[PDB]
Amino acid sequence: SLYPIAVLIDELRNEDVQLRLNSIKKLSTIALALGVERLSQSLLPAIVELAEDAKWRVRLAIIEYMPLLAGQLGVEFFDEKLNSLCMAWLVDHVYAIREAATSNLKKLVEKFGKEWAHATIIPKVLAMSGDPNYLHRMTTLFCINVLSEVCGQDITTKHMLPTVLRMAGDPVANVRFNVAKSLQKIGPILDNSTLQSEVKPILEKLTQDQDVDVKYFAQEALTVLSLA
Amino acid sequence: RDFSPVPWSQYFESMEDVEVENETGKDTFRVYKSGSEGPVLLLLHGGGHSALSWAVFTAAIISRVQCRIVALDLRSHGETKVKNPEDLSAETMAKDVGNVVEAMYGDLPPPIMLIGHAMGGAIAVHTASSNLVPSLLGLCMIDVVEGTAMDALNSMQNFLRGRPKTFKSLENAIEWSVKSGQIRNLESARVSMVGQVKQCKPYTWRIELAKTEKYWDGWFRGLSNLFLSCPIPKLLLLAGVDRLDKDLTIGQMQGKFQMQVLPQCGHAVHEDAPDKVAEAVATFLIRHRFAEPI
Amino acid sequence: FTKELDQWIEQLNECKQLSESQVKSLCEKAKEILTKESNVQEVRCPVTVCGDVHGQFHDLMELFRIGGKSPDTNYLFMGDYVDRGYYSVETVTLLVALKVRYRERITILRGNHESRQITQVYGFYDECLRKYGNANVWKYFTDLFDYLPLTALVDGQIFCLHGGLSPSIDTLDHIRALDRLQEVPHEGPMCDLLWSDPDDRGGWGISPRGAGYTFGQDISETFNHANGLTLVSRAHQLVMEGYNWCHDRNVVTIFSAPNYCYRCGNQAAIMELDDTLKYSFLQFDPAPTPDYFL
Repeated sequence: SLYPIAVLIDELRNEDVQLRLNSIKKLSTIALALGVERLSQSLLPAIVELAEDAKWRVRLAIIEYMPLLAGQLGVEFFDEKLNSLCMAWLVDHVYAIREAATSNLKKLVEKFGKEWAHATIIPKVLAMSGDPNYLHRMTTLFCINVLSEVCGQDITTKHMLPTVLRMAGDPVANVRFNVAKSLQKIGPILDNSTLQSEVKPILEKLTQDQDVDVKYFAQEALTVLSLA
Repeated sequence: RDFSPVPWSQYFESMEDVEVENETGKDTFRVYKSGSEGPVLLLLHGGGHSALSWAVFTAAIISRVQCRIVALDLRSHGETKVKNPEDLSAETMAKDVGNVVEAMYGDLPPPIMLIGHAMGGAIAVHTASSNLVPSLLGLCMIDVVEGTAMDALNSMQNFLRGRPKTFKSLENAIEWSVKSGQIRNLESARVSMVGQVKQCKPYTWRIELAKTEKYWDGWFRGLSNLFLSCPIPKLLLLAGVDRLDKDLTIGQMQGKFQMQVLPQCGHAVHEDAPDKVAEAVATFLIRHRFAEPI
Repeated sequence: FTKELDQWIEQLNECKQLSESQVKSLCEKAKEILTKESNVQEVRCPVTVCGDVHGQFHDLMELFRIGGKSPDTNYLFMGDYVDRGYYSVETVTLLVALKVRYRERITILRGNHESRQITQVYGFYDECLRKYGNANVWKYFTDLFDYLPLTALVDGQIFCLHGGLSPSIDTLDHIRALDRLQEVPHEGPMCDLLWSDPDDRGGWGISPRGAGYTFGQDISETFNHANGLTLVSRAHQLVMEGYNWCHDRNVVTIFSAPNYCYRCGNQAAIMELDDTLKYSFLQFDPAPTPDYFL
């Protein structure tokens, strides 16, 4: 029961993508085998490199395995090795990675708590709002979409909403209609005082946008939020 | 109406039994000719066929561009009498094509386009590749691609030893070819099928083609890469995109040659649609300025 | 109607064809939108430039997993949405549905495949037959293809088209002057833009492809400099890496169909242009009748 790690490892670094991927969805049971110090150095290094494997499907297989792993290590050993891995995926070249990494943070907040998120996660997510590339600027809005679900009323309002409302004046229309799509999603998680004096005026401005799409989604948001 | 034959002299202006010498002895080849000016189109038929497969094509093409036609009966086929009719390797048959050229002209080889059907497609290539035609300016391969031909070996082995062994009359041979689906054009069947069979005894196959199975690997192997390596304008005509293998697909998507698909045809596309095969080769010729239109 | 479109998109995402009736309406409104578009369609960055897709529906889904979902990511497609008759319907129907739903969010140019000529013969017409019973859907798409813009210009700097340059076009205004509302001609300026290839021998050459022209670096540099262009971006040629620079970075070729025709083994690629026109290339893998040639 102390040797099948050599076997597991061999396959995790193999040429064929097929062996790599399936043996990855096998690590959970091998973690519960005896993983207090074993996962630390005998197996995590292999996971760390697989985080940046050139075959995006293999990166997906790690991202989806992360929450169960981050669980067994605990909060105090996450800001260590794995925080950078989690953040760097958000900015990966492949959208499906950025997207999986987005929903990955949610699963992380589910384990470690909304407090932990306000400290560690949320600021690094707020960074991408200023990113020159619009594909990244939108990742911020996708994270806020996901995070609003498990952060609650107070934390979302305080540390997330201002960033969303400030993005209403983005030079790129794709960002602007994702703003209207965000408020539609996050709106329910806000007291009625915030929706009326802080949110609604912004959605009203967006309906008067130059772009076809930004208009449409600003309208639909107002409808779905009973504001109209 | 009839399934009764039509003589070659309806489509070709003349013929010649070309004499060729080598090591053991001397051979006579048989070519069917038509036309007086423009480039020569050297035509090479499929397996178990004869120059007569090109009969209708010739009529259609001559009335499109000023060209000459040399439709060659390959060894063991048609009326080609060879001291050694058992050796049907890719090299020997290509060597033959080259020699017919020298024997007919030699001193004065005129512009030549090679056009090969099936087996004659592979030979045309092997001839072009070895640069046996010193005036060759173009190459056309009809309905042969390596990968698929190699994949078909066993199944065409099956077809052959399924064919009728003899025919009551030349009429029945013509009838059978249309009814079986070998040739979809009755006009073409009535003239070409006489080069497929001989008679004494009922009519039988001019060549027991099942015997030639040992040379089939040598015919199609590496034919795609070979075809692609001939640095001259190339044409490839298929009955369907299904014919393509890996190497010619990469090749054609990289724009290395020209392909026309004629899905209204069976395997003998020049016999099934002589009209449109003439049209394609005609356009090809005018576009590269190898020939002149009427 | 906006929400009927969303329904259709959701459905096509599951590889499930629209009804004949629905295709008809889609195409009616697509014509109406594309009428307002120019022969040189002005596009503003950030956009993702995409090359040949070839009816490979699942690899297009893969494309979206790489570049991102529409309308979030802006895309510019350079043609060849249809090829063989497997999933070509879903592929084209989806991209058209996206255009109708989101005019400003995607641009779909015309390729050499978006023609009555090639579609009848390569597979698309057969697919329409097997999936609808009639072929009205072939007619609704080929009438539509006549309306696709020919070229596109990203922020007045990067020039986009399926094929390449023409000896009949010096300036962008020459392209603007064309009547594009027709079946792709065999000859002339329009054909060339869809059929021409970049080439390693300077000057113009007769295209071994059958249509268009090979063009050299000297032509690229001349063309770019006169129109104030920094790059010519085009598709049309299978490249084993998904993308390829040539002509000293005056031209890039982007092929977006991985493992083309399920046998080639090539990579696919898309080119992301950011908010300031910085290029980055993303390569991806694929997502996970006579039988006688003798």
